[PDB]
Amino acid sequence: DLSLVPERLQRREQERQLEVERRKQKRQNQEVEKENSH
Amino acid sequence: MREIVHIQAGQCGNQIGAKFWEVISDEHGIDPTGTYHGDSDLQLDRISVYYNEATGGKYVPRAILVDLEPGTMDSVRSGPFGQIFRPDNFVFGQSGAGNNWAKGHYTEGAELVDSVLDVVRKEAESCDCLQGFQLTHSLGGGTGSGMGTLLISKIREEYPDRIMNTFSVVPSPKVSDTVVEPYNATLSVHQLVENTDETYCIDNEALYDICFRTLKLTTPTYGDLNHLVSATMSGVTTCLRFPGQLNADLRKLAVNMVPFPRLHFFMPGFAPLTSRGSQQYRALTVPELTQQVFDAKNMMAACDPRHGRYLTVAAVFRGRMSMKEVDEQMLNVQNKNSSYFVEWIPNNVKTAVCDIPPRGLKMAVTFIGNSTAIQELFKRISEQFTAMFRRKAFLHWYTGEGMDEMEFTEAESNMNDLVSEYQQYQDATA
Amino acid sequence: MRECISIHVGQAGVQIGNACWELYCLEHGIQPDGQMPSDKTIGGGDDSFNTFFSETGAGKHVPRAVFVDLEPTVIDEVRTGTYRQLFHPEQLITGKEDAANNYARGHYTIGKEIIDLVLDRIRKLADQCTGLQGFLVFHSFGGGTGSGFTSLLMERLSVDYGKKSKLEFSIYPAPQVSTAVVEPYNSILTTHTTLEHSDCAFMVDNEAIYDICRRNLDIERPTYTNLNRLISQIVSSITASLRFDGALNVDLTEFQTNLVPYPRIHFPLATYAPVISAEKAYHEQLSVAEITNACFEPANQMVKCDPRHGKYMACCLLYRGDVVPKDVNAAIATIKTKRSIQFVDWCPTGFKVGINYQPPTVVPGGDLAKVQRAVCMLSNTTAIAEAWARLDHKFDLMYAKRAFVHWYVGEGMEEGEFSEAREDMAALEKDYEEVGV
Amino acid sequence: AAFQENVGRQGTFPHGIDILTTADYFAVGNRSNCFLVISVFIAGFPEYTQPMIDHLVTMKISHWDGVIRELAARALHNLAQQAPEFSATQVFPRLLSMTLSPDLHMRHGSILACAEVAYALYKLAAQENRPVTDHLDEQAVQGLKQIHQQLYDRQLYRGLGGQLMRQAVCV
Ligand SMILES: Nc1nc2c(ncn2[C@@H]2O[C@H](COP(=O)(O)OP(=O)(O)OP(=O)(O)O)[C@@H](O)[C@H]2O)c(=O)[nH]1
Ligand SMILES: Nc1nc2c(ncn2[C@@H]2O[C@H](COP(=O)(O)OP(=O)(O)OP(=O)(O)O)[C@@H](O)[C@H]2O)c(=O)[nH]1
Ligand SMILES: [Mg+2]
Ligand SMILES: [Mg+2]
Repeated sequence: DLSLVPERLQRREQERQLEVERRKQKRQNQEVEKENSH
Repeated sequence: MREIVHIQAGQCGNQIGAKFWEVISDEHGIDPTGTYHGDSDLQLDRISVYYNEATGGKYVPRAILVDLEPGTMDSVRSGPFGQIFRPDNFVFGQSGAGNNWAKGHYTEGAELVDSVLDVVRKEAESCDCLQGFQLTHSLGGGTGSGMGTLLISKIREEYPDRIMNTFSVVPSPKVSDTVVEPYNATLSVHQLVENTDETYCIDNEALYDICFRTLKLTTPTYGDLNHLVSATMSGVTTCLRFPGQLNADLRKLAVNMVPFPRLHFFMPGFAPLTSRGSQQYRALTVPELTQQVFDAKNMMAACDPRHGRYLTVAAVFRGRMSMKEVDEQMLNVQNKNSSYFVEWIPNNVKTAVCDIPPRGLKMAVTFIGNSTAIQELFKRISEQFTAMFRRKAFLHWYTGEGMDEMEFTEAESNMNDLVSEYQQYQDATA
Repeated sequence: MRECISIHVGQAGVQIGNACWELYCLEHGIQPDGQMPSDKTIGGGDDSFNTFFSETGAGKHVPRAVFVDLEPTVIDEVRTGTYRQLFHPEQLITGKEDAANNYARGHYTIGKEIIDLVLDRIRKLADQCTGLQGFLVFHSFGGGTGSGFTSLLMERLSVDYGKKSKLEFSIYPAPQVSTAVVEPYNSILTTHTTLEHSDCAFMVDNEAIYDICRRNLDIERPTYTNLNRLISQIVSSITASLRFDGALNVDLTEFQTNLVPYPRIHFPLATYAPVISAEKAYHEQLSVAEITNACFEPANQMVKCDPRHGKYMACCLLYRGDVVPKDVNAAIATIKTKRSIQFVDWCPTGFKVGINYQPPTVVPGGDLAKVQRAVCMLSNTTAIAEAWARLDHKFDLMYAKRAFVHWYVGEGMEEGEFSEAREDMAALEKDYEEVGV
Repeated sequence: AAFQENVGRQGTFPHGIDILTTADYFAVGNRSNCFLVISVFIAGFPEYTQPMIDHLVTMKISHWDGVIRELAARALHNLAQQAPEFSATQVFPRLLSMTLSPDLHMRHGSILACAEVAYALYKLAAQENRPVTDHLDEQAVQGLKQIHQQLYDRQLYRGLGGQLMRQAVCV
C-alpha cells in the first residue's frame, strides 16, 4: 500500500509530477496550431 | 517494401550494372532465358526483391538502362544475358555529354530525365511497395556523373520517403588520362552528401594496385576492373537477396550503417581475391578469411583502415561453416584490434552467415565498413581540384553551360567541411 | 468468473505468444483444431481454463489473443502453421511497411495508421465477455515496433479501459542475438513511456536464457526456437494461477498487491527451476528443497544481477507437481536460517507459497525434460536495478555524440524526448537506491 | 532561339537586333545575368517596362523557391531605376495589398519587393538632393509603418513559417 512507503518518496514523486506537468504545459504553449500533424 | 528498382548511368555504370545482374542470375540459377534452374529453395524465397513474375513463370529484371549515347546500350543488349532486360527499359540519346558535368546535368541529361522518370514510374507501378533505389554510376565521367546525380535529385524530390543507395566509382589518373575528372568528381560529392543516403566508395587506384601487384598483371584492363566491382556488389547485397535477420531491407541497413546524415561513405572489401580464369583449389579457413578481409590490401578503396577509427562494421561469411567459430573469431578480432574501434557506439560490429557461397569458391567473406579513414579518398581529390581551379584551366566548358565558380566554391566548401567533420569524429573525446 | 485479453505485437512478441498458446493448449488437452474432449458443457464457459479461451456452439475453444504485425512475415507463419485453425482471420492483423528499428517511425508515422484497426478488434473481443480483468501484452524493447505501437496501444487503453490492469512480459536486448545498435534508445523510450501506464512488467534477459541454454540444455548455438521454448515454460508457470484452481495470484490486482508495493517499482525478478536437458531426463529427481535452493543461484535467475547485495520487498513461489506444503515450509525455513536474506524495513518479510497439484508439461521433441516437479519464484529485488544501470551506459556514450539522432528528428519525433526519458530513468534509479536504505 | 527566329524571319519585333545581340546562346546561359544585367538592358525600352515588372510582381516574386524569390527581388530592384514613377505609383501599392495575404511565400515576396522598391527610390532620390518621401507618398509611408505591427497582431512570428516572416521583417 502507499501508506507503507515513507513520505520521502511521495514528495519526490509529487515534485516530479509537477515538473513534468509544467514542462508539458510549456511545450503546449510553445506549440503552434497551424503546424501540427494530427 | 519488397521491390527495389535498379538504375545504371554511364558506360562504366551500365557495364558494372550488367555484370552484377549476370552474377546474381548465375547465383540464383536464372539462365539467360529467364527460367529458374537452380537447386535451392532459398534462391526463390527472395527472388521478388529484384525480379518480377511474368506469364509462364518467368522472372523479368527490374533494371533501367540509361545513357546519352548508344554504344553501351547496344553492348549490354547484345551481351550473353542481354535478352533478359526489357526492350523499353533502354533510354539513351546520340551525342553524349563529352566528359562535361554541365552538359550531362543541365542539357542532354535535363532533357532525357523526362523519359527516364517515365520508365522509373513504370517499374514503381509494378511494385506492391517500393523499398528504395540502387543506382550504379561513376563520379569521373560526365554523363555517368551529371545526369545520374540529376536522377537522384529527381527521385528525392518525387518519392518523399524512399531509401537512396548508390555505388559511386571514383576515377583514378592511373586508369584514365582525362584532365577534367577532378571537377566531375568533386561536384558529384557535393550532391551525394546532400542527396544520397548510402554510397559505397570503389576507388579505381585500389583496384589497379590490387590487379598489378597482388594478381600479377602487366596490363590490367577494364575487364579486370568489372571482375572486382561485380564481386563486391554481389557480396554487399547478399543479405538483401537471401533470407536474413541482420540487414534484410535497405532501411535497416541504412539505420545500422549510417550514424550521421552527411557521413555514409562505406568502403567495401571481399576475400579471397581472384581473377578471370583462375580456380583456387585451396579452401582458406575461417581465421584466415577473417584476417584477410580486414587487410588493407583486400580493400576496394585507397585507404588504410589502421590509420583511422571504425564506426560501423558489417561482415558476412558465405560458405558451409560453423557459426560458433565465426563468432569466436569476430570476438577475438574485436578484442585484439580494439584500438581501431570507437568506444562511443557500443555493439558496432555485426556478423552474419550464409549457406550460399559465390560461384567458383567454397568459402567467401565480405566487409562493409564506415571508418573515418575514408576521408583520405577525398583529400586526394581536394589537392587536384584546388591545383586545377586556382589558375582557371578548362573552366570555360562549365561557365559556358550555365554553371559558375559559385558552384565549384560551394562543392569545395561542402567537401572540405565533410573532411573536418570526419577528422573531428575520429578524435572524439581525445 | 472473469476472462483476460492477451495481445502479441512484433516479431519477438508474436513468436513467444505462439509458443505460449501451443503450451497452454498442450496442457489443457485442446486439440490443434480447437475441440476439447474433456469439456462436457457446449456453449457454456465458467471453468478455470476459460480465462484464456472462449467456446463456440460447435465446441471450438478460441483463444483471446490479438496478433498485430506491421509486416506480412511472422503472421503468415501462424496463418499457414499448425494452430491457424485455432485463431480466427480477424484476430490476425497484418500491415505492410516495417518500422525498421525505430520508435519514432512506429509511434508517429506507421503506427498511427493501424492503431484504430487494433482498437476496434480489442473492443469487439471484449464485447463478448461479461467481465474483463486486464491486458497481458507481449512485446520487446529491441524491436522498434514493440516500442512504438505497443506504447501507443497501452496509452490508448489507459484512456479507453481506465479501470483494468495491464500486466506485461517485455524482452530485454542481448548482443549475441541482436541486429540493431539503436536498441538502447528505443528501450529507454518505451520504458519511459510505459512507466506511467503499467502495473507489473516482468523482464527477460536474453543473456540469461542464452547461458541457460548453453550450459544446462547443452546447446552449442541456442536459436530463437530454443529460447522461445524455454521462455514459454516460465510464462505459463507465471500465469498458472489465472488458469487453474489455485489459491494465490488468482486475479491481476493480486499480482500488483503482492509484488508491486511502490507503483513505479514494478519490475520483479523471475526464476524457474529445475532446467534439465532431455538426455538427462531419467537420471535423478530433485526434491522441493533442491529446486528452491537453485532458485536463488544467479545461474537460474532470469536477470544477471546480484540479489544478495540488495534486499527484497516481496516474494512468492508457484509449484507444479506432487509438492507437499510441509516440505515447502521446511525448505523455506532452512533457506531463511542458512542464507542471510534481508528485507526492507517498511516492507512485509514473508514468502507467498502456492502449490499446484497439476504435473508439469513439455512439448514433444523439446530440449526440456519432463521433470516430476518444477517451481517459479517471483521476488522483487533491488539488484534488478543493476540491469538498467548498464543500459544507461549505452545511452550516455552514444547520445553524447549525437549518434543516430537524425532518424528520430526526421520522423516527427522531438529531441527533448530523449532528455525527458533520461531524466525519468535517473529518477527511477535514485528511487531504487533510496529504497535500498 | 524562338526570338532570334522571329527577328530574322519577320523583323517586326521592337528592338529585335538589340535584344538579339545582347541575349544570345552564350549570354543567356547565366541566370543571374538574365535576371539582373540583360533584364535592365531589355527593359530600357518603353515596350518592355510594364509587362516585365508586372510578370515579376505577379509570378516570380511569389515563386515556390527562396532563391527564385530573391532573384526576382533583385531584378525588380535593378529595374526600379528605369521606372521610378511606375515603381512608386502602380507596383508599390500593388505590393502593399499582397503583403497581408494569407499565403506565407506571397507575403515574404511582397515584403521583399516593397523593401527593394523603397531602397531603389531612396537611392534615386539621393542623386538629386531630395528626400525619399517625395516618391513614397503618405499612403506608402503608412503601409511601410504597418508591416511589422500587423504581423505581430496575428502572432505570425511563431513557428517555422514565422521564422521567414521574422527574417523578412528584419530585412
Ligand atoms: N571500373 C571502371 N571504370 C570505368 C569503366 N568505364 C569507364 N570507367 C571510368 O569512368 C570514367 C569515365 O566515365 P565514363 O563512364 O566513360 O563516362 P560516361 O558516363 O560514359 O559519360 P560521357 O563520356 O561524358 O558520355 C573514367 O574514370 C574511367 O576510368 C569501366 O568499365 N569500369
Ligand atoms: N527471445 C527472443 N528475442 C527475439 C525474438 N525475435 C526477436 N528477438 C529480439 O528482439 C529484438 C528485435 O525485436 P524484433 O521483434 O525483431 O522487432 P520488431 O518488434 O518486429 O520491430 P520492427 O521490425 O523494427 O518493426 C532483438 O534484440 C532480437 O534479438 C524471439 O523470437 N525471441
Ligand atoms: Mg560515354
Ligand atoms: Mg519485425
